[PDB]
Amino acid sequence: ELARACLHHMEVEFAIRVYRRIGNVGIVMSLEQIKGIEDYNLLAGHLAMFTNDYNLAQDLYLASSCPIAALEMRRDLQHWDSALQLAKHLAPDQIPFISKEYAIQLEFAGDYVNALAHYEKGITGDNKEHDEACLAGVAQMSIRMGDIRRGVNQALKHPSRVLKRDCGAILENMKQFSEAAQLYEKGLYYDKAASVYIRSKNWAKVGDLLPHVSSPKIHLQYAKAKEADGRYKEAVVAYENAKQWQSVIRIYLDHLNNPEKAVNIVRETQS
Amino acid sequence: MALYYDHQIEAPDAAGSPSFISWHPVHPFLAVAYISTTSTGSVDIYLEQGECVPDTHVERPFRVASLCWHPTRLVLAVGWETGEVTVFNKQDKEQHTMPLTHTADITVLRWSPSGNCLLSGDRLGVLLLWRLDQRGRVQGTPLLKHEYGKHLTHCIFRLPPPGEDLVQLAKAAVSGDEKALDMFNWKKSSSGSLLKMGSHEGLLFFVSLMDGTVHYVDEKGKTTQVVSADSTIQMLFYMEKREALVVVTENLRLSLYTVPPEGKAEEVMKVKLSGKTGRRADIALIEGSLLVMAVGEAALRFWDIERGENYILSPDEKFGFEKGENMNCVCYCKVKGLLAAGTDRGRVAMWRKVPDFLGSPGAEGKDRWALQTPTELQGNITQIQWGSRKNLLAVNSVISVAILSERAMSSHFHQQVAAMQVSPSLLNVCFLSTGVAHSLRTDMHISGVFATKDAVAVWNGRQVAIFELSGAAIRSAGTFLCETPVLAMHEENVYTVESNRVQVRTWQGTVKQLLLFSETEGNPCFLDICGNFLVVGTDLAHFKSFDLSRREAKAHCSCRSLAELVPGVGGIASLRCSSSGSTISILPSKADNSPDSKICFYDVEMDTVTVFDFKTGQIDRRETLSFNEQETNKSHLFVDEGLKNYVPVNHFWDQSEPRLFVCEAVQETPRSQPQSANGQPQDGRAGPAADVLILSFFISEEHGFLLHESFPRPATSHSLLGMEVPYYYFTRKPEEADREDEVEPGCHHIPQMVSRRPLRDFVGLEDCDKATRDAMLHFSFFVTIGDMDEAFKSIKLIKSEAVWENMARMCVKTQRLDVAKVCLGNMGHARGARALREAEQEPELEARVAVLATQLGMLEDAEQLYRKCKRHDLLNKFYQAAGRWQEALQVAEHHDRVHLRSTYHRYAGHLEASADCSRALSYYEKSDTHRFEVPRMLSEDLPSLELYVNKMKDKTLWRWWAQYLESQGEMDAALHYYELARDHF
Amino acid sequence: NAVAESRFNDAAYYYWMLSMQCLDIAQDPAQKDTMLGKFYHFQRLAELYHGYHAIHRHTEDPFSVHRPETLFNISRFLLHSLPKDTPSGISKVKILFTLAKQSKALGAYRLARHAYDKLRGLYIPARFQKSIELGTLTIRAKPFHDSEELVPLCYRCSTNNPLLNNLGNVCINCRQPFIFSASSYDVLHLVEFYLEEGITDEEAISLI
Repeated sequence: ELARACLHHMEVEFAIRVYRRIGNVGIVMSLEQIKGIEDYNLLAGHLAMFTNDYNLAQDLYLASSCPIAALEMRRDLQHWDSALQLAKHLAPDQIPFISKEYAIQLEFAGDYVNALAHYEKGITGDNKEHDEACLAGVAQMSIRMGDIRRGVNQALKHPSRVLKRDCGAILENMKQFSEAAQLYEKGLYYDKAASVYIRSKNWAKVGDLLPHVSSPKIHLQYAKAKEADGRYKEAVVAYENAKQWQSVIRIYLDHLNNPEKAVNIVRETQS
Repeated sequence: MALYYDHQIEAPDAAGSPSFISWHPVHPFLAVAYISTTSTGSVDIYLEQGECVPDTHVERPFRVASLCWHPTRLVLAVGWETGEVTVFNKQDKEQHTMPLTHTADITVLRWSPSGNCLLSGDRLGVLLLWRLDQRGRVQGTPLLKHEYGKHLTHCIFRLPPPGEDLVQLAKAAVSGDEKALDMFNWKKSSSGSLLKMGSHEGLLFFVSLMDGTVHYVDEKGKTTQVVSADSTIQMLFYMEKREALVVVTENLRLSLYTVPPEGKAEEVMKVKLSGKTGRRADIALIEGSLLVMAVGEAALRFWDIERGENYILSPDEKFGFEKGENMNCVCYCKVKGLLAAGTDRGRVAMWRKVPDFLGSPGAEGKDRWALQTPTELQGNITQIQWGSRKNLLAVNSVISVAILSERAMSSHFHQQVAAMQVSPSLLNVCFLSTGVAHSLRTDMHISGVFATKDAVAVWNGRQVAIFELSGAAIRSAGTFLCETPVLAMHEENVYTVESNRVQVRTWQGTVKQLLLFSETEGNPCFLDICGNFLVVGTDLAHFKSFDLSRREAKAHCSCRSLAELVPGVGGIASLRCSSSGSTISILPSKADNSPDSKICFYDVEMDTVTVFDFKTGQIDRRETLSFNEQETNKSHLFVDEGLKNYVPVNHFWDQSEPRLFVCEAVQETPRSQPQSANGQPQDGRAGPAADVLILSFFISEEHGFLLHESFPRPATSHSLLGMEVPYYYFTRKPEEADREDEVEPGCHHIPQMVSRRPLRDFVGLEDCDKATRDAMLHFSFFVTIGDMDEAFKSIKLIKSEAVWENMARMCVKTQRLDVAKVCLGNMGHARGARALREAEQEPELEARVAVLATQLGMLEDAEQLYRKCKRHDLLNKFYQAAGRWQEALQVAEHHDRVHLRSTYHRYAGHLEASADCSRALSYYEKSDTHRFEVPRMLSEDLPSLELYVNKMKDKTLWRWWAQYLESQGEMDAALHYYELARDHF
Repeated sequence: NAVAESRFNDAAYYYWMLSMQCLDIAQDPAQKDTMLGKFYHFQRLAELYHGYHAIHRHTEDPFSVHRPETLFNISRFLLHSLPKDTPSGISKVKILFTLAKQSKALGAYRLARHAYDKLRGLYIPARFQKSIELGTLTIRAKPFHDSEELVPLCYRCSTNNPLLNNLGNVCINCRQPFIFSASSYDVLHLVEFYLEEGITDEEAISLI
């Protein structure tokens, strides 16, 4: 009560003392940054922001020597319609950047239609890294909106390997295993790709990826699947890659009659 | 609590009153001696269920006088009232009679610790040492014969001395103990007792006589008198870790003697112990040093030999004991820290030690102990003993012998319902979604319980009873005869076990469906249900699982053998499954039936086992879809070296989250216990660690095993009962439930016997349910998986400012500032978002994360981060802002000397604001700003300023005071002070 | 630290020392323009804090070492010299309060009214607020003109300049920058001049 009253009556020195007594160090540090401000409207605006009255804070900032503080507060609060309206009057160059951060928030919130519109508005044509981050958002939102073609083609044409991972992840959440595995494959995430191809039961695609598959667990699932398919040659190389040496040992003995190859395995195991 | 199941032994109808009992020192088998009405003696061996072992019966026309099991082999020695000694071998089914050489009652019988020799002694004082083969047969003739001419009372072997406890030997010798020097000094041992560095015959021992004397015997068999007590010796022990003999007489006189290798004993102390003389006091020596006596009194008497301190433990009527109920016998389990005593009213009292587990925190005297609920039995209890490494106890009344097997009160939890067995015929049932508790008394000794949102099932191994919730009252829904060892439930379906089958039944016991096992798969003996899935486990360690989304239960997992999946496993100790049925978790047991440090997880879709071993921290993986005994894939992803001493004992899966799992693990104690040089609690010597750990895991096909949490089991909690988000479930101590609820006689006040603990990421968010539960479950999984974008996506439907605050607090630990900006925005924390944007002027991530920690009120983390950055400037500003000025000045004086004047100035300003002007002056002086700040501060109190100016004698201050006098027109005084200031101008 | 401890004469000296450091570092061609910018910036701060030290002493201390006309000149010089963003430790309230009180004392009664109306646009502390309530009445009471002897002459164009103006420390007629006595902040009867192309500094001295 005493603290809130000190903020409303603008007694910053008593507000500092009282929040220091309470042990709210965060508010002490922030008020110690404002203690030197003599502009009534700027000071009153910062204090209104600390009492969570954002509309009053905006009006006071606009009346102050520094209006840009209102845009910054609204951007910090992620109140994007108000931040865009302030940006149109005070800083037009920030509009594409604010539209990207708004499109990230709309992408998070589930409004994929407006997120896609705001990522397309966020394209500047000058800042390549920012435009790439907008095009990444367009690809991701085209995916979630069911234009999987537009979003996958964009993610393939785009220079980022991280976008290919993230589009692959969204597509696995959608159970779109083929396009998830394709974007992981084109992103050089060969293990993640192969694991999603195992979910799709595509032992042919996994077999093309196996020279790049690092995971023993993927080779082990493939070795089981190929033994069930009667492809003992493939299942052997896969159990060898998986370091499941005794399956290979039994196969070379019982099924292949090739025990010279059974012994070649044993020395690294000492089994 | 642990309830100890009373397996009354199946004594033959020809067996009379039991006389003595003896466990095998390792194996779960009990020898029992009987005296018939015709005074014939017999001996029988029993399994842990109290079943008599076939072909083990032994009888003679005269009484059993002594029993002694071999230390390691399945061999029993029996001594008889005639002087016959007989060795029985259970493995080979042979019995051998020793050469008739005694002519009187065998009062002493003891295996050597190597087990290669047996010692026998009679009432006439003839002592014989025998060598025996691996079958228990005598190799020729006695290695030793001696004739004391007096009744032999006790023998103990001196286990081959390595040199005391070697640190205690070294300290004793450095402190000038000439007998510790005689242990080190190799030239003086003319008897063949070198400090026994090898597989020596182990023929060093002490023997006592009824006159009160003790004789030592050396490796050559020479006898020397070591003690001469004033009465009959009631008990004898050897403190190996001190090379010291303890003697207790029937007049309750304790004496301790240090004994060198040569058998010339020297006395450490002699003390008259408290207690009633004229009864045979049973005595135990807990760990060495802690002497405990059951004198035939309403309390156990304790004497700490190393502190020279005494205390008592008495049974308390709050647990159901009677007033004045006397304890006749006492024994201690060293492995789990459990003290037991047998009463004249037929009860076993037990105290759990506040553990001397390898890191558990200690206590002094009586506070070393916590009284557990009684075990009630028939007739006056005359002897007890703790046995096999499972923590079994055996009990001998005037009427019968019982084997007591430890269980976690057979207890169960499912669907936010719990059932806790308060007594052999009483349950406390908690509907944890409503907070309501019910007391459910049964017409049977309950062997197990199972629970659901609608109904609870109980059984005794002859019948099953089922009870339905009917508003605010539990009512009997059915009761039927069924010999089931275990049971489970899903909706209106009951799952019961018979020979080679599981039977699905209605609540009235009507069989709906059969699930079949072959003789090679073994009998079912474990059941668990999670989500819509049943898992089943068998004797000789096979398992199966079934889908229950259909009334026809359907085979989800085909049969697997745990012994083929995991070599060296002796059995199953427990089974559970995931709420998807995709993963099964298994506690194996070793061939000696001890709990295994391994836990096994079987993937049903991949058809593979992953085995995690607590002793090594390794994860194995093995494959056998095709027949196999494979080499392990090995991953070193577990960094926690703290787990090496723990063993899993209970385990569970989340009923809603198939990726989420938990295990309880105990810190097991070694087979025999040492002591310290000082009188500390025996392993509680150091600072705290968990008596029992609770470990929770996320389990996935893409990332393997991830430790979600590790924590100590709460001090108010006796075991893990379950888990279902947001909560782990635990069994509460009735020792503590009565300490906050004030109660009066005349109402059956229901104790709150189930405690619950929130999961780490759910602390302060436990109101979470349904779709918010599923979102937070996905969040907790995805955060621990490290795929933070999926965690952040799972939260998108949650508007709660508290969830955004908890995620911001977790951004401080994960050092993820990008997500923290969005969290601060979603919570409306505009000052924190500004503070992070300004903190981007600092190049270090840790300094920026410290600003976030400061704005969230995490001051400890913030302090640690600023220290880690070496940013003593921001740390000083932080301390100032926290009002911790002394720490701020210390950091300024040692690491931030350039701000020290500014820090003194700011502190002086806060002291001035606090109306402490005197200390403000001292710090303005230290900041060298007293020339302008002091006159400003004291400008209202002119006399104090004048005193100050005259005290400092500073030139600049005399000029200022002269300017003040000059403006006031006091020119003669202004001149005086300008003359003092030497300001000639 | 000097600014935070209100040692504004030490702060002015240290800003001058910083400017001299920047000028030495500007001998490296890679940092020249950046460090020349810092040199002018810090010199401007050194002149601001050297002036504001007198205002701070006059407003904190009970008695003044500086003369009324010196504090009046400094207060006017500071209001013309200060950017849109105020430097740390500098107070526009102390400057306008010192201006209003010294303008009242010197007979700049219209300027004193204007300074008290400017103070009402600022967050005034309680000590100054009490004096400003009495000061506002007691000035509004006085005549509606300023003493002609206070009005600064431009020595380049012989024009009398209004006591505050929107262009700052330049003549309203010829836009000549004013040069001020660093003791008193009176305008100095100096005009700055520039050499014609192809004259060296050494040649200029040889001709002078």
